[PDB]
Amino acid sequence: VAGDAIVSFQDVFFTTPRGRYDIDIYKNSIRLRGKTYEYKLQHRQIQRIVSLPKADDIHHMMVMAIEPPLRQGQTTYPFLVLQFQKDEETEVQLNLEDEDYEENYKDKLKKQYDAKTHIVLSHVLKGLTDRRVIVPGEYKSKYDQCAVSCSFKANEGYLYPLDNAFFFLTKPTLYIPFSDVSMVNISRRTFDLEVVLRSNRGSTTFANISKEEQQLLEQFLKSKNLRVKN
Ligand SMILES: [Cl-]
Ligand SMILES: [Cl-]
Ligand SMILES: [Cl-]
Ligand SMILES: [Cl-]
Repeated sequence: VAGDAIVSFQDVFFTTPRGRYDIDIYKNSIRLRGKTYEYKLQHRQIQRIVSLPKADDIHHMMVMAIEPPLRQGQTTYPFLVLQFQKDEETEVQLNLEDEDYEENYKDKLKKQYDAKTHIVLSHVLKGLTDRRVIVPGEYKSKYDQCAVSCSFKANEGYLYPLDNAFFFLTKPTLYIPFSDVSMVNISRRTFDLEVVLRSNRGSTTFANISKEEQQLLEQFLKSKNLRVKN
């Protein structure tokens, strides 16, 4: 039961971990309730929240970085990836007493929402967890996209140059803050982008990015104060 939750999002599709979960949100925790696994995640465990559209024009994604990572049986998840039909909507009233709403939440939550599901979820997460929801910034690829196709290790994905980070989706998911970057290395009709980390923590290469995309990537990263050698 979840009668005690402030608000629940029922039957949400997560692509990682793969399955459908209810998301019961409380003042200091979220309970993820699946068919096989249930997990109580502290708000403190949520390091980052990213909301972005899929290349689809059908789906919207939300991504939560989790530390310590979520567990199901033996196996460990540093990122939760949730997926929504971009047009589905949610109408919901928060289960908060009026005085409790007024004392603690009047400036960061509404009592009633009626909006796209991912937008309601963003707002409730912001208000309850006090985290920023990161959205795609000024970067816009040669063909007016938020991201470029490439691979990390063998793994085909998309790299989003966000305003303050590199973000790779979806297998595996990686988030590298710019404040963790020592420098970038562009080597060669595709190119490889090496993100060298500070504190001798190594480097992460995003391989086989279209060459057409090099110049705008280079300029955006330099405008963000990163050392870009090519
Ligand atoms: Cl769905
Ligand atoms: Cl379920
Ligand atoms: Cl709680
Ligand atoms: Cl809103």
